[PDB]
Amino acid sequence: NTLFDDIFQVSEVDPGRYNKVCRIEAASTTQDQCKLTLDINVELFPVAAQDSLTVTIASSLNSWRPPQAGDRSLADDYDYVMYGTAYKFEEVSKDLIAVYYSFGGLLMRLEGNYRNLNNLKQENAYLLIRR
Amino acid sequence: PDREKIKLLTQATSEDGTSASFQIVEEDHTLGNALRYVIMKNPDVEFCGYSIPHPSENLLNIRIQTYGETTAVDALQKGLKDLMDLCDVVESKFTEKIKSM
Amino acid sequence: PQNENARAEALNLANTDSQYLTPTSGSPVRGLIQDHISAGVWLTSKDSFFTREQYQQYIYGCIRPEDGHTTRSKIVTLPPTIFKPYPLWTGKQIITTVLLNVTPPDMPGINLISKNKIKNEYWGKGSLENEVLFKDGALLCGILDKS
Amino acid sequence: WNVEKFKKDFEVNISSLDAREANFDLINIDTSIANAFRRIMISEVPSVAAEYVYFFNNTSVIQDEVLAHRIGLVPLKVDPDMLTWVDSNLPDDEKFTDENTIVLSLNVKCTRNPDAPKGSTDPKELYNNAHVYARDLKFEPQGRQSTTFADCPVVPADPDILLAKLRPGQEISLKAHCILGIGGDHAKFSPVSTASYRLLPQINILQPIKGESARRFQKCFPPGVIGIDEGSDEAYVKDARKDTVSREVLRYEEFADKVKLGRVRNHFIFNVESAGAMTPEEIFFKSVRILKNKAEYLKNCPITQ
Amino acid sequence: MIVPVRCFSCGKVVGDKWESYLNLLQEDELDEGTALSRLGLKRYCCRRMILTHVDLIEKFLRYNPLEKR
Ligand SMILES: [Zn+2]
Repeated sequence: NTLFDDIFQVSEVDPGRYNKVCRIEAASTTQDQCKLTLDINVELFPVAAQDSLTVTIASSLNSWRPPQAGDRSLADDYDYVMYGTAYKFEEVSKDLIAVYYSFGGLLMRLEGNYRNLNNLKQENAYLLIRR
Repeated sequence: PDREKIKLLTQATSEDGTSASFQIVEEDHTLGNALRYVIMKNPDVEFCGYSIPHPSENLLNIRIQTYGETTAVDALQKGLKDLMDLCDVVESKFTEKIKSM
Repeated sequence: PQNENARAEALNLANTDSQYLTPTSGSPVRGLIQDHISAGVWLTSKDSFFTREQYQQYIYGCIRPEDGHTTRSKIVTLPPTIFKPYPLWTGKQIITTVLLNVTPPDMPGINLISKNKIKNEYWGKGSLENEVLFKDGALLCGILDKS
Repeated sequence: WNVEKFKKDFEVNISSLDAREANFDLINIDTSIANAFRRIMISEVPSVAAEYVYFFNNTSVIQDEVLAHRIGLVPLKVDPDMLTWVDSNLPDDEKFTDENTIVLSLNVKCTRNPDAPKGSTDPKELYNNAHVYARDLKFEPQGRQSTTFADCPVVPADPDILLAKLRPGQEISLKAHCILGIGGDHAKFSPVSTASYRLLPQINILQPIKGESARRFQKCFPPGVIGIDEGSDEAYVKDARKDTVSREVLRYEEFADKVKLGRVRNHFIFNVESAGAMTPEEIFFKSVRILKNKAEYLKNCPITQ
Repeated sequence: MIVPVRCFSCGKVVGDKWESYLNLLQEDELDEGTALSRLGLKRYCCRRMILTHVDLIEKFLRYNPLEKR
């Protein structure tokens, strides 16, 4: 089942000193308080400023093995999918919270209202992005 | 025959035979890399790699683990066969191009 | 040495592995050097990705599971970090996979918050790669270093 | 993947074939296999070279073992198929047969020349047989070989190789046994003056580049690599196959932004030069065959527990 | 001492090329890089072998213990 989705709009796409990964900063279009930071293999999924990305975190998709004859899963609905771990939660204010994910090192920080991020737990999770 | 060429390393091969390690004498990267490339194309193979214990002992270690449809020994054989067939395709193609040249 | 008492002593008391820390100050004397440090900075870089084929090959080439470290008699692997458009593993996953195959299975994975020698500024804006994070035996952030 | 899918996609292109060197592309093959052929061509394709040198006399300035060594480096124009392998477990008498071994002799004495044009520097006119060449290795046929090799005497592939020099009174006298061997054992057996490959360069332009930039951009690559099109006036890639990957473009600031330099990862440009015994194509064929036998010999070996 | 037979890196025969290379510099009055090219030495591997050879043997040969100086 799905734990979180929102449409985000990208502010900045910083390639840092890498050339396959970029750090993305983006804000939600639906919540004024919900913002995002995410490392992306931009060689596999190019991103430019002002892009609008739909971003979904889900606990499962309805152990890993190469795709076979007629496999169907939640991944089919999206362009870019990553698997990772929630590793830190923090109080930002009386109202807002941030959760930290690592996808084999590519880091996400998702900040938002504590009711808007209610379903997120400190477990593993899939990340799904589509344009 | 020749029994000293390839042997099973029974201390890393499971009961069900869906996982196994082989030690092949007188072979380095040349065959090893080519063989793992071929084997990994087999859809029932879950894991495969080769290694060379030491540059000074002529030994090649292949590991195969399957998803349970065929045994590890099967995958080794399909891989070896696949590799042979692959060379044929190359030889034939090269021949034709030399003729047509 | 020429008799089993001396054998037992050389394997259990004066053996190299018994002597990781020095008695002077109680600090490490064994570690990797040169190529291996340079290699680590590269392999564990965020820019580092590997296909299924490469990932499995790095693992088997270094594990040597045909040893006394039959922690399992089957090599364990992680799922890829990127599922789609193409299955890719990161370098940090190679490390997690290594530890996963050589630490005891009946025992929780290591937990470490540490730092390395390279300042965040060197990687770019917003980097946290100076911070070394192991959670439940997995390298979640940071590169590995002489430190 | 599937062997038929491979057959349909694999392709060979032969740019130039010659008695000494071949230039050809293997397209849509995996690097592991291209590499195999390459390794095999250098190190496992048998060849004939001098292995044992028997001196009866050498009063030249060059020491025996060194002379022996150079003779071993001389590429003999011999078809390795015409020979069987030596079994190195038999005594010396049984070891060398007419199917095993080729015998070369060398027999020079240097004398002073009376008829030297007084005040001469040239050793050809000062001395008789001052210079000893590979061509001076005489092929002495043994047993059945008088017949078998009657249609193809044993000759060094490079006759004019300088082997030794002498002065009046010095002599060389030796017999050499030449046998099958492989490069992996010793490089004198390698049948190549080198087999290697390169991946086909990929120069992809990240936006049109025209006008005075086009001319500028074009000059960062060798002649013929980059074309300037008439009409759009924009630059395009003619053939990457001629590019040397100097990365010169990446120096000039204006371009470093607009070009990525890569490879077509599964497209190998092979260049094979023969040391002189077999043709390139034969050497490449022999390697593709050698790989296949490894796989076949292994499939048929019993796996001991 | 004397020309090497093969190029150390290429494997390419180079020992048939010394006497001619000298004749190219001498008779045809070419520069070194033009002459090397004319003998087929393409890789810098191989050009190095002939370009920098020292025919030291021609010195050794002047001491011949087997003739009345
Ligand atoms: Zn050279």
